[PDB]
Amino acid sequence: RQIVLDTETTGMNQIGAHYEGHKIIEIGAVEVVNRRLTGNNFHVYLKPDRLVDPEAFGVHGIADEFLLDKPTFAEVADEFMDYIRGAELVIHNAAFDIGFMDYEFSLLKRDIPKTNTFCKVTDSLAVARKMFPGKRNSLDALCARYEIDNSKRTLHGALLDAQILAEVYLAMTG
Ligand SMILES: Cc1cn([C@H]2C[C@H](O)[C@@H](COP(=O)(O)O)O2)c(=O)[nH]c1=O
Ligand SMILES: [Mn+2]
Ligand SMILES: [Mn+2]
Repeated sequence: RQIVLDTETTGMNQIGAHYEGHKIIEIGAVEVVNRRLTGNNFHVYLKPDRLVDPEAFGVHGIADEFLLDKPTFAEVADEFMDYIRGAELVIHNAAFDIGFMDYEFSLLKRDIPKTNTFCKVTDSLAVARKMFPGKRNSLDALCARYEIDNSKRTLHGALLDAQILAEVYLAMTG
């Protein structure tokens, strides 16, 4: 199975570990088998117990109030692991999301191993940069390059972004 994944967070750090002190607020993952979307996805919004930084809010528009009644990462971790285990994770700038995932997994104090020990990790941004050296390779740039619709992406969304990346990646490898 190939799982195309994306996450939205409360923000990120420009110095040191990018995830330190921040939290995942949305996880969006799409399943692809034999180069075909199966339709069986994973999508959750999470309660961070901290505020979303202004910069981050300017990107996804997810309000603090909307997350108050959501599950915590700890409450979705088991099913999340059951969903991704053994698959090839396809993520645009993989180190970003994997960093947050391993960070959140570590806070659970359950001795959960690193994601890349039970999942194969493919950085689709590295793949794109290799195929299109010297060109723009943001997800939006790739959407234009492969004629994928991102008109509903004024504000980024984890599932929205994962779905778009799935289409882009299938075309890139098609
Ligand atoms: C693009 C961008 C993302 N981020 C963080 C917070 C977002 O929820 C997360 C999602 O990035 P994404 O929409 O590119 O997948 O990255 C920032 O802090 N500042 C930015 O300028
Ligand atoms: Mn992303
Ligand atoms: Mn996103």
